[PDB]
Amino acid sequence: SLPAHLQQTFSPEEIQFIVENEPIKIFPRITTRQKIRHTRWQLITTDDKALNNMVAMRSTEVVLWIALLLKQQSKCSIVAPQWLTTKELDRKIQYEKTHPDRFSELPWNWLVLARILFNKAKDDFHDPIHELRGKIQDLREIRQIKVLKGLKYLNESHLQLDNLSLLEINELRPFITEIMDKLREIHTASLT
Amino acid sequence: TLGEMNSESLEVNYRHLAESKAILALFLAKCPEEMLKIFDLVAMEATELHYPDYARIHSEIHVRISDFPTIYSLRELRESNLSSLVRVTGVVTRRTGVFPQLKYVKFNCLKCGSILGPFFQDSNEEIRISFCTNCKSKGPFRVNGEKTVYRNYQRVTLQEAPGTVPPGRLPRHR
Amino acid sequence: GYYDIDDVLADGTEFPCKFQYDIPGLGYLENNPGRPITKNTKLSLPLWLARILAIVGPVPFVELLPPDMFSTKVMNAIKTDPVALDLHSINSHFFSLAIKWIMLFSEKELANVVSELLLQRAQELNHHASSLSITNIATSTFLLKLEEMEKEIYKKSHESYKDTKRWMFKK
Amino acid sequence: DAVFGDRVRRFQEFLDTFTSYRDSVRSIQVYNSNNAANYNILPHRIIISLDDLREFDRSFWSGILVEPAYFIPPAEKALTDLADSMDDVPHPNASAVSSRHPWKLSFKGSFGAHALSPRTLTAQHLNKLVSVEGIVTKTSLVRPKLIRSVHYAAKTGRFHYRDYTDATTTLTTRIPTPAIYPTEDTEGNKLTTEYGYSTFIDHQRITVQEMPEMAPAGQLPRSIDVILDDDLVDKTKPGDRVNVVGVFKSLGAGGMNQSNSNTLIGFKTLILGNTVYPLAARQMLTDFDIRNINKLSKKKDIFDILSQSLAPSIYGHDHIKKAILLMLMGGVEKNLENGSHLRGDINILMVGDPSTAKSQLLRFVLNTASLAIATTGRGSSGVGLTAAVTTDRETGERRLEAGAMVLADRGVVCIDEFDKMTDVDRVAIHEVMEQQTVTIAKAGIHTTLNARCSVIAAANPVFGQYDVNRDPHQNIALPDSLLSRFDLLFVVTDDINEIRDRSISEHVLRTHRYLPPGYLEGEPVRPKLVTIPFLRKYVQYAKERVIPQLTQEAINVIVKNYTDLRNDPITARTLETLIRLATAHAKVRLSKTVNKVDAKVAANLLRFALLGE
Amino acid sequence: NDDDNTEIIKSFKNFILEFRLDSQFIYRDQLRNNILVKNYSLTVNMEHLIGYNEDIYKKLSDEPSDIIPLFETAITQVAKRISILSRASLPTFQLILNSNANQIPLRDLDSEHVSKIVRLSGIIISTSVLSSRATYLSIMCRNCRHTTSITINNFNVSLPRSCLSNCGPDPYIIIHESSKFIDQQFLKLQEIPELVPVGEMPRNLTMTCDRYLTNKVIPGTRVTIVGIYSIYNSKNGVAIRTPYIKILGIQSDVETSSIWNSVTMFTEEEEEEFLQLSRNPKLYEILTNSIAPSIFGNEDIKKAIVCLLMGGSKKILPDGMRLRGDINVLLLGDPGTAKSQLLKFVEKVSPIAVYTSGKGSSAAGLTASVQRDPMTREFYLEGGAMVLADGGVVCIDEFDKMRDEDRVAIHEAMEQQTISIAKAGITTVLNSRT
Ligand SMILES: Nc1ncnc2c1ncn2[C@@H]1O[C@H](COP(=O)(O)OP(=O)(O)O)[C@@H](O)[C@H]1O
Ligand SMILES: Nc1ncnc2c1ncn2[C@@H]1O[C@H](COP(=O)(O)OP(=O)(O)O)[C@@H](O)[C@H]1O
Ligand SMILES: [Zn+2]
Ligand SMILES: [Zn+2]
Repeated sequence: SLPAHLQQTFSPEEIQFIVENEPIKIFPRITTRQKIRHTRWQLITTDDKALNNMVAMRSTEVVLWIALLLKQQSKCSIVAPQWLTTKELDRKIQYEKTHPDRFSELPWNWLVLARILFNKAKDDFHDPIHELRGKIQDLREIRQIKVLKGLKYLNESHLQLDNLSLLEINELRPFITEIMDKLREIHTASLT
Repeated sequence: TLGEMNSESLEVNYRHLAESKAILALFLAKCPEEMLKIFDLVAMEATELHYPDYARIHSEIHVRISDFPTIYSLRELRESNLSSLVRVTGVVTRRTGVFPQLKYVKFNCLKCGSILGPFFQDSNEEIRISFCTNCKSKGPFRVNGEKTVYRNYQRVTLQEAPGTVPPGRLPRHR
Repeated sequence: GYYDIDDVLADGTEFPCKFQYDIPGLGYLENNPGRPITKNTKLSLPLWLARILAIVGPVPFVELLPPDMFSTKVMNAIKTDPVALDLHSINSHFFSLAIKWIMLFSEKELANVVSELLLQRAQELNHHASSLSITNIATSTFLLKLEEMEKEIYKKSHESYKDTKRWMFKK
Repeated sequence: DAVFGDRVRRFQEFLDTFTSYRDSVRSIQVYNSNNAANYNILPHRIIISLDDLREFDRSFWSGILVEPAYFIPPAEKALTDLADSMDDVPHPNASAVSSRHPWKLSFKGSFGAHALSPRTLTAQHLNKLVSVEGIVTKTSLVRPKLIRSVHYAAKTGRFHYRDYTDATTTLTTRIPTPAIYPTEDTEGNKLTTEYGYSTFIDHQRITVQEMPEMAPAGQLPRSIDVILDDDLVDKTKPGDRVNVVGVFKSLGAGGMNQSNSNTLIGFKTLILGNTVYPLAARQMLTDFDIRNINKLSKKKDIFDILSQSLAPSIYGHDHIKKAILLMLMGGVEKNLENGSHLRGDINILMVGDPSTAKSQLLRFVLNTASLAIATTGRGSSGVGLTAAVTTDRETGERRLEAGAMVLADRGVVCIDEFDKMTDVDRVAIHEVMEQQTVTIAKAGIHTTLNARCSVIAAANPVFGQYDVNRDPHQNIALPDSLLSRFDLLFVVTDDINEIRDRSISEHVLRTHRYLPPGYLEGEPVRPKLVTIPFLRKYVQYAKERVIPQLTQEAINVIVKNYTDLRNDPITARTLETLIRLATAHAKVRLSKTVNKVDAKVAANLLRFALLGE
Repeated sequence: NDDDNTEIIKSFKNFILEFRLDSQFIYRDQLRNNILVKNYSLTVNMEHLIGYNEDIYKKLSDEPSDIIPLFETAITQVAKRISILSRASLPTFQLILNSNANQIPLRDLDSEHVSKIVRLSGIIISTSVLSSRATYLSIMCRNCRHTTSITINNFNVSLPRSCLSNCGPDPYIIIHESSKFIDQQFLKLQEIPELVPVGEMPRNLTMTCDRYLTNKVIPGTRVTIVGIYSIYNSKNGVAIRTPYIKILGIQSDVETSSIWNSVTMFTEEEEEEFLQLSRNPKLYEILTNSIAPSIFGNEDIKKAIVCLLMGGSKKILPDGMRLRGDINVLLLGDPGTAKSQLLKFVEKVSPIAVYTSGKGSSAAGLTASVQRDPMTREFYLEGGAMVLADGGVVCIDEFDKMRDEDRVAIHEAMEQQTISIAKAGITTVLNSRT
């Protein structure tokens, strides 16, 4: 029933769905607030109290599919997180270049959220998009170098990483799982 | 029609110089190199009077003198015809490929800061560098890329035509 | 696995072996009609016979000789340069046969050799799978030197990288 | 140096770990001492396995296979120290003390990516140890080279030696010595050179060309020039399918001088050959192979088994394949006291219709012979078949290079389209068939060259199709004088049939339905029958081991059959031809005597060849 | 001047790192995927460099020989930034250009285009042997025994006269142990026969390739080449310095897979389209109508032509029996049946194909010939028309008229698929699968 390319791993659009199902800070451009003198929102998979209390030009916290849906309307503009600034990305780049053995303390959804906000929020960034995408590509490349260095330690027992992103888990999942499964199969056949 | 397909050759009939200003035809017959060295500048000014800013297309113009009234074969060339215009009938047997040649040769003296001045190539023998403009001795010389001009060069072996030679004799090669 | 078709072709390969008993009536093993098998007969049989013919038999019925695919020459060639070795010309399913030989004959040195070989060609497999053209000779000659399970792993990794490339790079 | 000494003790530890090399050095030394001093000399070389050094030190193994200039001379120094410490000889010679060749290294084992070909030798493999495979071509003459000069001073009475270094001799780069002998000493006044104590090595240049079967589409085979060290000199003849292991090195200024300012020429690249492998033309014979050979020799139809074992894909021509079998194991040669050279090499001319698989039998006897050289009617010259005189590059001297017909000595020549030689090539070929030696008198050179080789040739008639009118003149377009030197003139007719034609049709459709083992279905290619390496071992065993002699019970049959064949295109040479068959069948039986069963088979085969039976 | 050089290096570094089209850094990904397969090269489109900055385009196109090594240094700096972690090797790269410019013909190449990037087209007739040029040289002084290093870029330098410690006049030698080398392949280019001038001959022009551009073309292909038109002095009148072209880029749709290795370099969507064509229920009629659309009739001839173009399968037997995997077709008939037009169309359609005559042929011309090298005075075999058509199609026009000694040198080349030549002291069996 399940397709062969969705058998033992997630597709990247399922990762997009998973990271669309998080809260995010946002600026409404419409007023749905009841004054002292309109059907309610009434959702069942997220808290609708922050969406019922939606005030124009304020900071609220809504789920990301609502964020993208309202950005398509341009009724509400998505605010980038703290780590999507040039200074914080430069700090992450310096941490990557400082400790070669350890990955930086980036969020798990740092590639997928960046792609979503680049392709959907082209006028919602205080810093320019240009150097932001340059630093995103630099962090992606240095994380690729670190996972290429760490792949020399493919052990039969176990293998650990600290702060690898979910999209990088789907980058490296079938290769690592198949190679370690066959290494374990070789050693378990080697046991008496 | 020089400007029409961006040609650089301006044909001049020698009979036109014979009809009007025959002193100019005599000066061209006696001293052809300096006369053409004036004539190319004259033809370039005459082109720029009709086609302004033509120097961007072709920096130098050239003139092909046509119909010299005296035709000399290769057997009849003597010492009196040197440094003069000759009209020679012959067949081309050997043609070499196109070769780039330095129109102006310039070199860098290694020991001195001064550079050697650009000298025009006569396409017969190389320019003999006896000394430098700052040091009166020979030194290492190599071509600078500051001002380089390249022109096409090709030798042909002009054998005399076998219908033109006396019957049974040998041809001549120039 | 029962239904693994790669395992079915792995069991279909023939191994050299020696007959230990004088067994009449099995002349169709060596394509003869009716020849009884003499004592100490050298013959190539498929693995689905000789895997448990060496078990049942004390002296078992069939002795499994060391084949050319596990010889000292092949072991030394693997130990020298694991990357540019052409495993496809040796056997198309060398690794599954290696796993079955290790499970049958518990050899520790062969286990270390095949583990080290799998690690070194897995590095090069990952290097060729992560490369997406916007095919080179240096990758396709290595695809010419790959096994069926190894090109299966390469296909999984390469379609994973290509699908996430088109997801990240366009809608 | 310190790192040099460190690699010296590392290789000393390696030689201490594996004591087989010490035993081999001891065996070489005691063999040299027994065969030299006391009432054919083993040289200074050892067989180093890369695999045995790989489990010891992988750093030294990578140093040998990657940067061998800093790793092979320390191993040379360590091996020389071990050979000096192992040797315990009293009262040595002065030439033995002064001139000692250091113990060179010869390498075996798997190479991986470094095992290469002359086409794929490229600039990334320079200064690396590589193994190449290819045809030997253009062997330079053996010429000595001075590496150490020993001089004597009589005013002081002292011997001064000077070491001489070359780019090819030393893997490391030293300041080159201009090869001028020292005229005088700085303190010893006049110096006299003492030849005999000076050290000279043999120098030879060969050219390894790529094997032409591995050439790609549209490209000519490439070549490299390989220097041969003095132990390996004269191991290789042209046409040898050699495997050379050596350091791929580049030398010379190579246009980097100030005179060559903008010349785009490259550097001269060579291989300093560490070892040379034949790659087994004379295969070694294990005792199991000898047991198989002597077991199958006792069978009554070993001639039939070895006949249909030759080319099972070819249907028919069974007597022709029997003659091919007797051609590969050619008969005994007898050299008389007065000097008459009696030919023991049977030669076969096959004339007939197109698509009777004569050229396919030529290809089969090309592949399955120990030494085989092919040639074609319009692709041969008479000078190009025997020998051609040319200059040599490293000598500046004129010399011969052997052609096709001389390089196949003690082998076979596979001539295709023999009916259409140029007459110049016909003169040279007829000269070899009547003389077996070629006389070259040109370029100031008066030389004779031996060619004791067999000839199998294929030809068409002068018409498009062979006539059944049995005309003697329309068999071949060649003269009958060249027909006379051929022992077996087989003629084949592609007569049009139904049943036998269906048999040949089903046989070639069974031939096309073959799939080579270990290859995928539908992909491009990248009653007892013995195997063809076993057949080659049988042929080699019969060739070197047994020399048959001739006995009367074949002789009465032979003279009766000759009288029957002649008195009832016949030549007296046919008698010798029967001998060239008969003892050849003795080489099938491996007996040193010839019996009646050889002579009857000889008479039957010659009656098939002439009359058609 | 080094400030301008490092400004150029930094600017082209910023061109690599900062180029982005449709949310994609194409050149950083190209460099990463080129490093990951150990293909140390970067292919740059000229349109992209113009769209980034036209000032950089004039800096490239004005004096290319003095700035292409600076761009090489910038590419190696980007590569060491990308694939090497700092404070926790890679050789020099190669910049390969792609241009969509109008093709300058060989006869119009003259002194105006000296030291300028030109794009041309032609036919390869000869590829030489690979020669080992040097990049890194460990230069040793013979007297004071100190070792310096000279870095060589292969554009437009020799051994210097001072040892840089009297020490000696020319005290330098070269240590070959610690020297790095790259490849260099010489090519000879013949111009396109459709674009030759009137009444003249096609002029052969000598060209050079370095590093990964070597061994990319078989002789006989039709290729478009972008590269600089530089001048080198030759050992062979006055001021004659012979011209050549240093190749920066090779493109050829007719030629595939460089030297043939039976390798699958076709792209994946083109492979799927080709699979769709192989799944077509009437591809036979499509291939029949594809051959000679302007020739009426001759349907069986077109089917035989398609069978010739696809060919059979070469088989190998354990006894060495080699059987033919190609078919040879002879069209015998009246004039006006458009047989030679079918020959010309077969030469156009086939990837490897040559067109020959019967009158204009020779025995050493169709098969391989034995020629003499001028400098070494040694004989060598140069391939003929059936060597240039190896793995492909040879077409013969007026086969009835070629000489009786000339027809019969082809028998082994048609049937045995090999040419066995024993001439002038050279004996060999070349393969000719034609
Ligand atoms: N069993 C067979 N019987 C007859 N002919 C065969 C058989 N097998 C192969 N052949 C054909 O013999 C041909 C080779 O003979 P050919 O090339 O005509 O020899 P030559 O070149 O000496 O005339 C091949 O084309 C092959 O098709
Ligand atoms: N069926 C056809 N369709 C189009 N043109 C044709 C056809 N038949 C003949 N021709 C024309 O007639 C000429 C025939 O020449 P061709 O027969 O090829 O020369 P040859 O006799 O040497 O083979 C060609 O130039 C072609 O243009
Ligand atoms: Zn000066
Ligand atoms: Zn010095």
